[PDB]
Amino acid sequence: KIEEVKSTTKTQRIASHSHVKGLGLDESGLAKQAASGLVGQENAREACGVIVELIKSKKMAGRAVLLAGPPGTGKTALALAIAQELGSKVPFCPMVGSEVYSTEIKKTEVLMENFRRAIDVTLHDLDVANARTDKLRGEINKVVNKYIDQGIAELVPGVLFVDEVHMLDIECFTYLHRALESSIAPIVIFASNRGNCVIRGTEDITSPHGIPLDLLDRVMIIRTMLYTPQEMKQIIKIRAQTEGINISEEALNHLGEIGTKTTLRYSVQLLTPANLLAKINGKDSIEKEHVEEISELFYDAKSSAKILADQQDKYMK
Amino acid sequence: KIEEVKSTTKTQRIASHSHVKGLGLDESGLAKQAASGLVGQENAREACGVIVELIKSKKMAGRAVLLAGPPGTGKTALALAIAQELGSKVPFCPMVGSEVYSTEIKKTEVLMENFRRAIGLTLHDLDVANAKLRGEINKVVNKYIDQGIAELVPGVLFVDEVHMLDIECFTYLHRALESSIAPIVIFASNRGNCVIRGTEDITSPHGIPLDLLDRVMIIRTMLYTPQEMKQIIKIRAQTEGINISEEALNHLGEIGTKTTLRYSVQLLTPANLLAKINGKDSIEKEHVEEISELFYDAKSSAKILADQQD
Amino acid sequence: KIEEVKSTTKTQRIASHSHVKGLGLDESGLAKQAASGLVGQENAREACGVIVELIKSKKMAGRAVLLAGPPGTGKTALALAIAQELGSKVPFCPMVGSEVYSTEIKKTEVLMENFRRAIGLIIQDVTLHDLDVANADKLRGEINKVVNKYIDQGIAELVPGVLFVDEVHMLDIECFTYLHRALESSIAPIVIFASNRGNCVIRGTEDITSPHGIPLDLLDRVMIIRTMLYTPQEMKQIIKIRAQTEGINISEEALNHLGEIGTKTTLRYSVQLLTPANLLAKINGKDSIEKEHVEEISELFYDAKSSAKILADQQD
Amino acid sequence: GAHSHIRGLGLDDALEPRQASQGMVGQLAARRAAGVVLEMIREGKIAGRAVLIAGQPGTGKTAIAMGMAQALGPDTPFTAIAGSEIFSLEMSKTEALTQAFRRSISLHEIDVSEVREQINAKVAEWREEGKAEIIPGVLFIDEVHMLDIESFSFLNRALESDMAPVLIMATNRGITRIRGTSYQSPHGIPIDLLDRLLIVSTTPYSEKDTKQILRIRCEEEDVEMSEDAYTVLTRIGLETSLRYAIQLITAASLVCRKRKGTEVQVDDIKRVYSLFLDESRSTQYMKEYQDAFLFN
Amino acid sequence: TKVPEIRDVTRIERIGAHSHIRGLGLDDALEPRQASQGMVGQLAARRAAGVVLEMIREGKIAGRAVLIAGQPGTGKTAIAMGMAQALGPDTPFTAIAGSEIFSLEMSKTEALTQAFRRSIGVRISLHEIDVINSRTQGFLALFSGDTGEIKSEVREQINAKVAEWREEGKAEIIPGVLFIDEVHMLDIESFSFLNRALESDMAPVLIMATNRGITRIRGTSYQSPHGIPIDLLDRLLIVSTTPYSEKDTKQILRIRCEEEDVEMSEDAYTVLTRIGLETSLRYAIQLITAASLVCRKRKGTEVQVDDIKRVYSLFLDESRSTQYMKEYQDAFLFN
Amino acid sequence: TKVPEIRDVTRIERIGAHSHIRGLGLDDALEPRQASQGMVGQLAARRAAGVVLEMIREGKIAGRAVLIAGQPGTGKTAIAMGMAQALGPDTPFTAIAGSEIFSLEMSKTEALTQAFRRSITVSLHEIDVINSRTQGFLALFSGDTGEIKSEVREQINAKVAEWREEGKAEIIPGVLFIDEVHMLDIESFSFLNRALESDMAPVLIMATNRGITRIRGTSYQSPHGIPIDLLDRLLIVSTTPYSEKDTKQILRIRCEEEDVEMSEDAYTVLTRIGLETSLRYAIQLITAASLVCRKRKGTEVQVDDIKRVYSLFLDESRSTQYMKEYQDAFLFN
Ligand SMILES: Nc1ncnc2c1ncn2[C@@H]1O[C@H](COP(=O)(O)OP(=O)(O)O)[C@@H](O)[C@H]1O
Ligand SMILES: Nc1ncnc2c1ncn2[C@@H]1O[C@H](COP(=O)(O)OP(=O)(O)O)[C@@H](O)[C@H]1O
Ligand SMILES: Nc1ncnc2c1ncn2[C@@H]1O[C@H](COP(=O)(O)OP(=O)(O)O)[C@@H](O)[C@H]1O
Ligand SMILES: Nc1ncnc2c1ncn2[C@@H]1O[C@H](COP(=O)(O)OP(=O)(O)O)[C@@H](O)[C@H]1O
Ligand SMILES: Nc1ncnc2c1ncn2[C@@H]1O[C@H](COP(=O)(O)OP(=O)(O)O)[C@@H](O)[C@H]1O
Repeated sequence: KIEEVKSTTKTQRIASHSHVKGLGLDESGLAKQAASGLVGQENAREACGVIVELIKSKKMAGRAVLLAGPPGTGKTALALAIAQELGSKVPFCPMVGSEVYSTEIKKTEVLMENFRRAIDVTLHDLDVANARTDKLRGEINKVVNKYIDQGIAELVPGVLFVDEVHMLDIECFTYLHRALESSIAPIVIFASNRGNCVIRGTEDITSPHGIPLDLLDRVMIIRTMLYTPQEMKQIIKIRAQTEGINISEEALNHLGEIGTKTTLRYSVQLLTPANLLAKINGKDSIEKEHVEEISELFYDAKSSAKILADQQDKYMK
Repeated sequence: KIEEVKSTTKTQRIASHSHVKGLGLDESGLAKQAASGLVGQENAREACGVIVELIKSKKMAGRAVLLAGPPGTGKTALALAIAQELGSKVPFCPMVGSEVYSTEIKKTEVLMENFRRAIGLTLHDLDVANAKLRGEINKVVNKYIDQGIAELVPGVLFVDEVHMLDIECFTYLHRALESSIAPIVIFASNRGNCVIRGTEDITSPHGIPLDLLDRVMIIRTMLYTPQEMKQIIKIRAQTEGINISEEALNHLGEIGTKTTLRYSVQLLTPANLLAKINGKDSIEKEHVEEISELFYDAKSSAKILADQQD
Repeated sequence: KIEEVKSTTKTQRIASHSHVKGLGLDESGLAKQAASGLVGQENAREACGVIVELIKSKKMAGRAVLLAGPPGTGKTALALAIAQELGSKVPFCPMVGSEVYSTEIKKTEVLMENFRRAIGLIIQDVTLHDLDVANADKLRGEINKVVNKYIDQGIAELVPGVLFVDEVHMLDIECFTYLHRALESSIAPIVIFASNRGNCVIRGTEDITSPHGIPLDLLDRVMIIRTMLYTPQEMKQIIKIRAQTEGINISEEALNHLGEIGTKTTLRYSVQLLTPANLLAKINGKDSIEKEHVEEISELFYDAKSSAKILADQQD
Repeated sequence: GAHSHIRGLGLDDALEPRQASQGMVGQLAARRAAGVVLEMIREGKIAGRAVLIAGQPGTGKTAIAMGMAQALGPDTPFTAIAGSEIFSLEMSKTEALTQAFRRSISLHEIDVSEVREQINAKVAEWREEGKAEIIPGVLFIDEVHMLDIESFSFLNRALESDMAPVLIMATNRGITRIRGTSYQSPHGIPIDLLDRLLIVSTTPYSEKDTKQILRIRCEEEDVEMSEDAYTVLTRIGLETSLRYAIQLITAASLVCRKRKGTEVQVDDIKRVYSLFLDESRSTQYMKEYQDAFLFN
Repeated sequence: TKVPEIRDVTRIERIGAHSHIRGLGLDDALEPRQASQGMVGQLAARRAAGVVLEMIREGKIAGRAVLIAGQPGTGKTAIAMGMAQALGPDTPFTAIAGSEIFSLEMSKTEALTQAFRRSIGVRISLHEIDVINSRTQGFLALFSGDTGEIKSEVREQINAKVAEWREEGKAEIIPGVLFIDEVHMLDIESFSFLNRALESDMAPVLIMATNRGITRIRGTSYQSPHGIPIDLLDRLLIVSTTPYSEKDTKQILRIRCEEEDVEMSEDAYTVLTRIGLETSLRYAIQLITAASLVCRKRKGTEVQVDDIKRVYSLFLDESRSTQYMKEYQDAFLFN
Repeated sequence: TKVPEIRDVTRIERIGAHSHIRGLGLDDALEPRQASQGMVGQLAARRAAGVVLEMIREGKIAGRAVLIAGQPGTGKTAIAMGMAQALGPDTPFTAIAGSEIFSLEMSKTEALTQAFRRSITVSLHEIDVINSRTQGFLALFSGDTGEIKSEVREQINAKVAEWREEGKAEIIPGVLFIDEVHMLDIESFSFLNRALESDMAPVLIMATNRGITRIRGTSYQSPHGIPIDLLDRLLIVSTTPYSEKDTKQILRIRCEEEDVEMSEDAYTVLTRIGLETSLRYAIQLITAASLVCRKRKGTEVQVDDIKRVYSLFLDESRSTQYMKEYQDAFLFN
């Protein structure tokens, strides 16, 4: 009855991918070096150019995509640019794998309210006005089915991104697999950065990517590679000019050699507290004196445990 | 009120023992070679003769029989010969130890309806004709025994795979055994030292606690010789209308020594139907060389699966 | 509405500590050799003289006392000696850490009924659990409406006692949170722990080793006192005092043999062999005990350290 | 799904496979051994027993039992559920397997908690009338080594019924730990059920047998392929799997269509091979990466 | 209201073997004489119970308990049976093992209260009053196969009933004797129930038996002597029973023949004693009933060495049997 | 309806050793002057708390949190306590531990929402001691515990929703301090992600002294016991252990806050125990060392009243080293 429930979206999740406009492809099907926001990664960007064809030509019945690569090589950006290729604000609901371990709400409702967040109006957008629950969705599904049989509202399939997939237990993989065999279901792109792992809940079954073998043979795997130190700076250069942060050339190359020791999500995270430190000294941009100062105040997670473990032996005798 | 509830018996467990009619012992208490179905097992069939006389003389007050032997060596065929010798039409219910783990029936109920499958007048068939309700049948079975129109007879309970029962079921097997009405409980194990299920730090012989092991008499069953396994399969060919040749049993005893005895009896009915497709009558040596290649067992399949995959 | 419910406080725990009168200190705070029943253990008795001053000077806001030492050294006799130095029969409630694991009773209803034993009130001393047995959360709430009305008029007075908690490595991590929350509220009693271990796993986490089995957020509010083992020239004096409290005459050569047992075993095992060495002495027609009696009971009955050796050595 | 070309096991009356019949190509032994069971069902002797089909995945383990329904009477039900399909959140292990036996009899279409108790009371005397008869099912279970003995003891219960369908199980694992206990057993099955069922073993495909299936499935998804493309596609069929070599069929029917060729050449199969990986290379790559990161 | 006449509901099959002992076998000065009142040996462990019998008489067992530490097969139950006879003409006795509290019909607090209810004797035991006023039972295999429920309010009805009969002088109460066999099966949610039940005045005296050394305490992960918590081991009196000799083994088997009215030859006693030194004493007693049945089959009622060398091969013992499956499975671990 | 007058439920004794911390003590160009508002030393970590103080004000901290990883006894709280003072003269600051959320009077949701409402004048949880249920009586009603229903929590969340634009009601997001972050399992780590999506949630400071450890709740290992989906949104400040000159200055402020005049001989021996054993033990001795001087009537703690209380009360390093020796001799035969 109410159809202006305009925005109810987790903006802070996809705030870091504001510059991703498209996949950046040619009409023949080839990838360019730098186009529509993305830079490099020519193999996985061409592979997503086939997935957007099998989605449109009605050939993705039952299949899914697993983006398997190291952490910090843009698995979220290639799964966000795959949503702008469908065209005109197709939804996108990212979630981590450890989100379903909530105590106050059951596991079967967290993964269900994420499926109704991906299917302009989303299906979970209509489910927050009518609250002011399983018994409510019987009549809300009815009226949108009433609208399409009338012939007004068109139904679109979204993109549903599950990162950190090895923490999903066996009782939730079966709930996904019962939904992949529907007709209106979205594409259920996974992400994993691990090899052979133990399925959570069986304690003896070693499986590829933490995924059961029932779902694994309905899965197309795309590999994302690491970044060169040349193409690493072009990622930080786009993120510096999208946020309004001027940066010197001699200081950008020092921020691009930090990302060859840590992940790339540590270098882009240092754009804000180095720029606000450069507002204290009364400058507009950041220099090598500022980036070298932040790198001695803030530590990455892997090199912060190495500080404590190398003092753990000397503190306890 | 209703006393014609004639038959409700799981007759697939005792369908492969349609030839055992008794223990087959003489008057003085020795064992013959081949009588009443039983073949071989001399030091185990005379042991079950003393169990039979210990029940009728009422000197089995709080004891049980444990048959410890390798699988394929007659642990069920001896436990049916006790139920056949100890009176006619005495009930018998062979259960497996992995049957108390259901998902809709509590272990109190799935063990209680197994005791009352053994006590005949059975106590279980009275509780299915009108279907607590069971307490109503108590006054019904009260009036039958004291008027003299019906007798009360206990049977035989056979618990196969006793190493898979947990510590809660053993105490229920120990309390309900110590009445003057409870049937004899025959165990069956083929393991040595195991861990009692439910304690996971304490090892005991045969997977059985020391409360129910120092009041239980053990009877050992030995393996089978290749001139005795040519006598067991000769009876199963006779009691099923399956003609067979001499050079077939010569090969069917060789597959018996390799895997077990219970697998060789399985290979009769598919080998007969392979001989009825070609339009023959008797199982020649081509069929037993064929069915032993088309089908497998639980050992040669698992060994050929671990190697081919790896 | 009653205040004469005199009989409480079960005496089977404190039956073996009737000779304890107090710490027995001078006016300068130095220890005596033998005073008020207590004999020896001078260094851990002066430290309790410091702690008993901190309760009166109100500087013990949110702290506790550990007592680390080998068993058979008297960490329960010391904690009883500072629950009598406060003044005029203040209460005392000892326990064992594995008593919060009852079947029907909830884990907090062993700790809540233990805290109400160590809070005391023509005026005589009763406790908050003393009133609970008389009238019987709703039955425990209406008792608090009686006592808070009394302090508003000026008759009753609340005093804190001593809650001795032994075997602290058996309390799980869901019970130390209660012991951290209801320790520093307004008038909670002095909580004294006890342990005889080193690095023990906190029960309920299975990965986090910790000193004495205690969470690290609680151990930094704890003053640790060490009780030492005894020497046989004063270990005889401990068994000499326990004989006069029960009325048992004994010889000189008996205590020199019983003192040798108290060094091979605990001290409490040598106090175990005082009543069944006297009951056998009356059968032989001897009022006083000779050496042959305590040699005979030390050969009949065994301790838990020596009896575990016999069943293990004869099994293989 | 990908078993739509099978219309039977492809046997004559003398029970010898002719190696190319009714969609089935290859599987010389197991298609013959499933003809013996087809006689044992018709003679009414399979009661108390079941079939187990051991072998690798990718080896006809679904299509053999699928062909065993159409080699039976002309309209016979078939339920192919996986092993870990019952471990759901909307239903427990006594709800899912109850709907499996109610499906292959269909009675579950007549059902769609005590609705199962009224229809069996309804069809009690409706069966004695004779207007619509009953038929048995060919109920399948894939990957049975993920079940536990709270469900294995249900299978012994449900097989007692006279209207029960012939159970057909499947696995690909050797001596495993039983789910729910602490003993090793063959095929993840307790020993009360291993001593009463027929075990069939399937051997993996050859070079010639794999090419005939890839030729069939191209004609079912109407793609014109080149001859040199086939001899390089079956070479992926022997090294990696068959479910991945069947996956480059559609995904290389778009690369040729995008460049307007209308015939899948050898270059396109050697292009989609470098885009979409498989589980043998992807698991190898992160293992090769996380070891190098572990060193320094 | 009217239940003194439904006196006794007992288990005759648990305590049916140790009925040849009437007393403990001690003099007036607490020294055994090696053959008296059923007892045959263990002179050190039979006069240490004389000190325990004094402390129950004088009133000093309140707060302690008894532990009997010995092998399986050297008479741990027969020593505690002597304390039941020597404490009066009728003192109750209950031989409940450790692994009988793990029942699926009642919890671990309803199976330990009834062991503390059977061992409180009142004169005109306390548990027999409760079993009759609850419901009507004690019937054939249907009531044994089924069960009943015990309402918790009936227990305080009768505990307050005897609280008015005792001080009148008509009813006299007597503390019994409780036996807990195999104490290394009790967990810490039951060891903290025995500490909360010995606090009363009308509580019985606890006697425990174990055959384990340093065993992990059940319920936690710390190892202690006997599998007993430390708050309980510092109150126990531990007695140690030794294995029997050859002179004591024939003397016990000589007593157990008149109880099962068998006449045995003087050659068969020498071979029944050698089995009692090889497997156990409980196994050699078990062969006696199964040896005379073979002799009554052969007409002449006198067991020679022929029968004892016959039923030794028919019925195995529980130690020799477990080798034959291990030696079979050792050939099964090899290919 | 009428609860502004009952706003006084503040922890005074637990956070009462950090009484001399009146801010970070920084200049206008972020440079510590080695002595400012009581804070002494820690030059590297105090500058990094100034940069975090910037990103809170402009509003760059939305979707981010702070983690302080260092050795125990190195001022992990005094840096996180001064950040409450430098951000404003009245900011709420609750310093609950990690093991204080595993209780039996509530769940892990009612014990973590109780921290997220205690750090948002009065705190927002302070309304729920009067507008929820009537308590505040004597000691056993602190031992007993009642619950605050969720329906009470939507009465107050809808009450102040229209008072925000009224002007008289102003909101101040404080700072929550979750000490010992590795004790929390991921049944509650997915509750910090739910509450940091709000528009009024405070800044979340945590602390740990553990290296690569195991995530409690699962079987995987991650740095600092924090899941890797939340480690990629943290600012990690590290502390450096004190020296022999910083430790002499810390106890001189604490003796001033406890009015005990000690000699300069006693100050160099109290940092000798502080360099060797611990820092939270050296300040623990100061009360129990003065009480012995008062009984000998000097009102000036000498060096003998330090070496007496050093022998009476032990520390955590010696109380387990001695029981290790006794359990070794007990093991020997
Ligand atoms: N090809 C790319 N084009 C533009 N930005 C990229 C690209 N790859 C990575 N990034 C940047 O790096 C970050 C990668 O995010 P995410 O996918 O979560 O890392 P990971 O790949 O480790 O999962 C994003 O913030 C994104 O802006
Ligand atoms: N200083 C002392 N004076 C007199 N008796 C003592 C003294 N110290 C210990 N005891 C006695 O020694 C026994 C040991 O008590 P305790 O140290 O609590 O041992 P545990 O901690 O092992 O239970 C107590 O019964 C007590 O009576
Ligand atoms: N003998 C065969 N003849 C024809 N097609 C086969 C044969 N074996 C397997 N296939 C095909 O291979 C694919 C594998 O299906 P499935 O039987 O599920 O694989 P698996 O062998 O792993 O069980 C199916 O599409 C099936 O059509
Ligand atoms: N000193 C003894 N006097 C009489 N009988 C004994 C003696 N020692 C052992 N027995 C006999 O040994 C058997 C063992 O009984 P019990 O004590 O229950 O077993 P265990 O010795 O294994 O604890 C009993 O039947 C008992 O008659
Ligand atoms: N740099 C510092 N400035 C001021 N006080 C400090 C400093 N470092 C430590 N302290 C003092 O030391 C004590 C340590 O407190 P806390 O930080 O909780 O210990 P930890 O370092 O183990 O977390 C506090 O009382 C604090 O006042």
